[PDB]
Amino acid sequence: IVRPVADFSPSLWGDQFLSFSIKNQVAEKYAKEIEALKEQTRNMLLATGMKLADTLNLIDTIERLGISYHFEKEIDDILDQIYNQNSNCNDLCTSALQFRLLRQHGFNISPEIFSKFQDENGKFKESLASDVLGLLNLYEASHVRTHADDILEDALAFSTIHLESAAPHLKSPLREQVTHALEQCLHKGVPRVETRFFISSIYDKEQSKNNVLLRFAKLDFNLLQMLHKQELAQVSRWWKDLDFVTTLPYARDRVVECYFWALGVYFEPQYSQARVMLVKTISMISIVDDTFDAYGTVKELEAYTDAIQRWDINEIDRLPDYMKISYKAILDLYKDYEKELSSAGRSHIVCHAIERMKEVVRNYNVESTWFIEGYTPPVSEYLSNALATTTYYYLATTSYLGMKSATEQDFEWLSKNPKILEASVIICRVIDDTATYEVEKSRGQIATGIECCMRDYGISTKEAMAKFQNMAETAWKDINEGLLRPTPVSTEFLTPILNLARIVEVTYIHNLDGYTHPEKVLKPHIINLLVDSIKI
Repeated sequence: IVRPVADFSPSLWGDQFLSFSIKNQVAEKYAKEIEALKEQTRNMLLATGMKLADTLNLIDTIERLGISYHFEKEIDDILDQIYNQNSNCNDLCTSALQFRLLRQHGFNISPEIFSKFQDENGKFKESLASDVLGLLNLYEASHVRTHADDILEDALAFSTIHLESAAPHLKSPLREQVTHALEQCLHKGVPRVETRFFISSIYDKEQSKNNVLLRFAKLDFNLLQMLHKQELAQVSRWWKDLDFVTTLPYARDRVVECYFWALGVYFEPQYSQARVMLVKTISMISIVDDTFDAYGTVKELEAYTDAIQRWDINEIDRLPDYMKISYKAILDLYKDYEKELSSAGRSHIVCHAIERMKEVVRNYNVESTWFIEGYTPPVSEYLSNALATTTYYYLATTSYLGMKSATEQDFEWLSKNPKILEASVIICRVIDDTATYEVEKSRGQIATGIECCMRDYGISTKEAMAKFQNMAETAWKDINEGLLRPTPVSTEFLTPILNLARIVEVTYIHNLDGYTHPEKVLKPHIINLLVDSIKI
């Protein structure tokens, strides 16, 4: 057997994350000051007689500064009151911000709030075109629309064209905030990434910044970063001890990138265990993925797929030696998950992730079969297989494993492929397919999504691309509507799904697979989130 040649770039990180010793005196110092600042901030939010605009700005700032996770109850109580009083007497800036915060928190505020800013055709009054703050808030709000928000059909284009026009002559940091928003809207961005940017490049440079809030945001970011670096050191040591980098040299060595994904799914300290479980899973399926794509023969992959279905160490002897390595490691990892959840009496939910893994592997095999047969399925059949091969059902399921309050009922809801999860998977699928179409077209993969699309509908590459683009836009509307109250599960279990979609967007920004080629893509984020602390 002459396997394909190894074409993956090595880890760009070496061992710089392998060992990290937290400075306990610095951490304790930070935690102590944060305690005082957290109470001050709490009192800011509980203050009486605040104007609506000031209240919404306070909440937005605290959210963008990445410290809202300290104030879930307070922010929710305030937004609930605003939602209930339903005042409709403000400017575009405040109205657009009111609309976004409420929607993002699941309050289904009517889009009729925007009517006063439009004419009889539903077109935004082009006389708003010189209101940059209104436009910036309208722009950000345009990305939380649902299928019921056709009143906002023109909002993204209207705000984009006029913000683009105004941007070069804006003062700082507003110019930088606007230019950044045009590249990356807030609602679809990875929360820690947007927080790091907002703290350092924007709020730190605002003339009217609240100093207590800024100080709080920097200390809190840096203190959490310590925990993240601890988790990453731990996972790095775990990965190094597995030594796949030498014994499975064909596969991407990307544990840092895997960690970044887990950090994107949730950054809060209470999700420490959940992150570490998640990154190990992402790492392991990455090995599996590489095995199907760039190494294993038809026969071997058949064996591996069957072994995974049977999920039994007895099957290892049916596998080639190199496949024994990952198979044993996979089974061990899940026994470790079970053991790890034991004291909490939550070992019984691990099986949900296992079953999702089996689905990913089944469908990897189907993808391989289609490839060798030269099969080009219709889009519906293509998606019935290709959605799971994003691994996104599996990752969402995995993200719940270490979440202490995730119950069997939460997993059961997820098992039925709810709309919000389905949308996140579709977004992952269509963006990946869009990005990789030309690469894999030359690779000879006749069963790409775009190809299936062109042949199914009798359309051009450009039309197929656009149709895939529409599927992602539909899916983002489904995600937004899937966040609306009443939620089918606690919001806590929706945000990881939302965050998986956000990671896709960020990872394939500028149309390149960021995880396989982190250099341009993930590397800056990794440096910003896990290497450099925010300078105080």
